[PDB]
Amino acid sequence: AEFKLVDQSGPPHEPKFVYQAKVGGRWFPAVCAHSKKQGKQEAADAALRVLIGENEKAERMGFTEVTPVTGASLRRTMLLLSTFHDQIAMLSHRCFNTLTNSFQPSLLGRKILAAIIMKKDSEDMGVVVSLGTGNRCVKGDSLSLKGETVNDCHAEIISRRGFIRFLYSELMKYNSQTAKDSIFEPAKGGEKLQIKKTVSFHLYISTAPCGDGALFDKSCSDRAMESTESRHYPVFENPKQGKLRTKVENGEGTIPVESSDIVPTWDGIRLGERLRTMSCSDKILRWNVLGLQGALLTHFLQPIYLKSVTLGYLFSQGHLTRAICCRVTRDGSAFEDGLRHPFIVNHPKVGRVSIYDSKRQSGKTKETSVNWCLADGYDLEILDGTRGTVDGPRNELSRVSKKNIFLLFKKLCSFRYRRDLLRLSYGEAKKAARDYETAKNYFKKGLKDMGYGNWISKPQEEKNFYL
Amino acid sequence: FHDQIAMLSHRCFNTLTNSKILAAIIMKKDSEDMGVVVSLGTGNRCVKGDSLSLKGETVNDCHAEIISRRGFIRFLYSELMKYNSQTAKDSIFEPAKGGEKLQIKKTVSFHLYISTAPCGDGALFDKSCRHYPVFENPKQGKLRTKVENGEGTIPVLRTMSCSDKILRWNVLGLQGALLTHFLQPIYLKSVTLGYLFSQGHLTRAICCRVTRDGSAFEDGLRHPFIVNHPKVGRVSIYDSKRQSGKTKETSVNWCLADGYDLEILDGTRGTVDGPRNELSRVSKKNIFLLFKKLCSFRYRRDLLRLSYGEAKKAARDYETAKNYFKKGLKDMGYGNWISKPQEEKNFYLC
RNA sequence: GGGCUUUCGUUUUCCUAUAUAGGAAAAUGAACAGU
Ligand SMILES: O=P(O)(O)O[C@H]1[C@H](OP(=O)(O)O)[C@H](OP(=O)(O)O)[C@H](OP(=O)(O)O)[C@@H](OP(=O)(O)O)[C@H]1OP(=O)(O)O
Ligand SMILES: O=P(O)(O)O[C@H]1[C@H](OP(=O)(O)O)[C@H](OP(=O)(O)O)[C@H](OP(=O)(O)O)[C@@H](OP(=O)(O)O)[C@H]1OP(=O)(O)O
Ligand SMILES: [Zn+2]
Ligand SMILES: [Zn+2]
Ligand SMILES: [Zn+2]
Ligand SMILES: [Zn+2]
Repeated sequence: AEFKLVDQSGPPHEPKFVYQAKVGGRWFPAVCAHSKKQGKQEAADAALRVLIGENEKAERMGFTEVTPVTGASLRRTMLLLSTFHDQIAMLSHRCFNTLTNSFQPSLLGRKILAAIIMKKDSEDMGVVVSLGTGNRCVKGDSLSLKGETVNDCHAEIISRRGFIRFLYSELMKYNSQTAKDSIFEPAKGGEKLQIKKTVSFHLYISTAPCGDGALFDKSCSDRAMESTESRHYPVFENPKQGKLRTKVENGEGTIPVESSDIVPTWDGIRLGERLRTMSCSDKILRWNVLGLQGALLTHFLQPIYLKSVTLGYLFSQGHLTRAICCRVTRDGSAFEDGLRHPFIVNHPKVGRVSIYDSKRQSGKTKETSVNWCLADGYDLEILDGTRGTVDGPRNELSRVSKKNIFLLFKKLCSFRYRRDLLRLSYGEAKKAARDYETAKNYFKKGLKDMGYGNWISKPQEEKNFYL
Repeated sequence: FHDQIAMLSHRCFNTLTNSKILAAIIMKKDSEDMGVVVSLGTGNRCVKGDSLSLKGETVNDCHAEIISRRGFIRFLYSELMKYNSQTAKDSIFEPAKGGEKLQIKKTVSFHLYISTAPCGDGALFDKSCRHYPVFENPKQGKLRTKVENGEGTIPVLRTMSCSDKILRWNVLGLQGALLTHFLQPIYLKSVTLGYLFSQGHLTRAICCRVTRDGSAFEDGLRHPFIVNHPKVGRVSIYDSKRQSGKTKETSVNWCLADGYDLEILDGTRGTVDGPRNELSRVSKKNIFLLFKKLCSFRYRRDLLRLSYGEAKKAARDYETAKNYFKKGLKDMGYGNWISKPQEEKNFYLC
């Protein structure tokens, strides 16, 4: 498409612009307007009235690079284009609506919503403890050397980051007097706390997680059954399923870790190679095998695991079960005994909302992202997912960035009289926890050896930053 | 000033390829003279361990800057071929002190243009960020080596980054060890960057990293070697969208004395693109032949009997300056510079 | 897409001088580059 400035006239304080829309070889009515923006708007408008029906204008030039290739994957992509779970979904969407009940209208576009719910006992109605949105990631140009950017903005990732913030706040509130009212209890020996046996966590995602959890058409939608059994039913129809995959920059689809030996480097990515962020399904598998508390929090807590995952669209039991937890158990249980307690695999109950909301438009997916934690009250953080910073001219720091998490870690280490950890860097602090690092390395080695590829890590200059 | 350099390099490349990551070396006879592109190179790849050759028939770094330097070396060999008593006035070389060696004339200078920043310490900065170096962090200024399968580098069979090699050029000269036997060191007058230009980290990367702790390094540098501080500039207008388009691993090299005959190599191996696997004209063997012809023409039969390693170590001044520069880099806390085993350079021409 | 940070150019108002030109505050419309 082209918008030609046919003519500019008039004095600087009241100019008149004359614009014309052109698509390929077809020209449209020329228009007078008061501003360039409105010139383009009226030119487009005239073209559309001429051809809402011809559609000639519609076909030309998409900008980012493309390749959904797994095997003959073009037909698959074209086909794709064309606790009581309902309680979790209603809680998540009511919390979102209440938070954004009277905010700016920019949050009226399509979005992906994720939430984490905590249930203190059996009759607990349920309370949202996190919330995240967004569908984009950062570019290779927008990375930071001091951890001032968020490398992802998918809804589940931001939700887990909010859960991390909530865990930090709840650890702040803990003390000797209010040990009973707190969700934590002393573990064996009292060195590190642990979650109470009555407290559980659930996760709801408005769509299927990107990656190994969405290689099937929407027409493959299974019906909702309230099966009492908790035993999963994974299906390994082809070898290609089970492969790991990354969200490449400026590309469309979700492509496996190929025989692409391009080593992620800081200056290399700056010079123009493709930045690959891992898919959300792989990250959820990592949470199920390691824990939602990350690596820093494991100093004071045993791993925190999930109990259920509720999806609002594109649910398939045999696909999602393998995507999140069963793909590490395909070749026997020999992987389970290798892992060391308190690190163990987690098999959360998978579920689907009773009926999907059929209004799922494919196009016009904006980049804005929203974050909210329990401690924040009514405060929501809105980020521009393309840059990984707070959406605004000042592009201030994001409260879910690695720097703020490190600040919270320093505050908690000072509060808990952990002087030795107070003098370490971010990378060394993460490497201080021998058990979590050993479990993570073993899990990656097991993934590689059994035959699903190799995990893609950010450049070492980006993980270990300067503070 | 740098806009003319960039446009000259681009025009020369387009004209030669009529029948991108592109570096060039440009020689400007005088200030009023526009200048002429003298060496040209392209590429982004580096060979691996399997492509390493003991006899030296493969170029172990097909990057743009390195291959442009190799082309410039070949051009300098050609000019030394052209030098005689009759053409002494019209040449660019003049007798130096003592009459033992020639030297570059004062008016003629050389400049370098690179389309993007060199790998290594030249692109370690974010959007937040007389020479004005920047040393705000302990990690800054460290040596980095090129990684296989990529354009990037990792901090310290390993090939130092382009930034470290540009520093080595700015300290020990451009002509290399062999040309020292017939020339004084030559230093770039200016370095021009097309993309990824930071003043602080480029001047720290290429020149100023050995001036962080005062002037305790220059005094120990025996003459004529000096710590050059070339003028650093950027092209005025630049393409906005960073270019992520996939790039072929072919490398094009050319020198002013070759007319209209470009050579194409593949960076994965380091040989001329063709089933016969021709020997590259910027390889070690061709350079050694060119030098042995210069020595035969100059009646210096002493240097003929020396092999590549012996002739390279024959230049006592250059090798002492190189060792001193390496030791000074190791002292200030930058890690040990890696050198390939001498068996690679211990080859005799047939 | 949004959004903070030299102009061109309107009126009113103030002043100079002789209705006139000039200077000044305000906002008003397009471009603009650092984030
Ligand atoms: O996307 P996130 O949920 O924020 O995960 C990030 C980060 O992922 P990104 O690639 O998106 O930045 C790291 O993954 P890799 O870079 O290694 O691929 C990983 O860090 P580690 O692998 O070193 O553990 C992880 O760490 P954790 O498991 O502790 O949550 C965590 O890092 P941050 O918490 O610092 O953001
Ligand atoms: O080909 P270049 O990159 O321009 O540099 C090569 C080589 O570096 P590479 O092996 O990475 O290509 C030598 O460095 P080493 O790795 O061998 O240590 C280096 O110095 P030395 O030969 O003394 O080691 C230099 O030589 P010079 O000092 O003359 O610039 C030169 O060597 P060649 O031009 O003979 O290949
Ligand atoms: Zn996703
Ligand atoms: Zn399972
Ligand atoms: Zn390079
Ligand atoms: Zn300098």
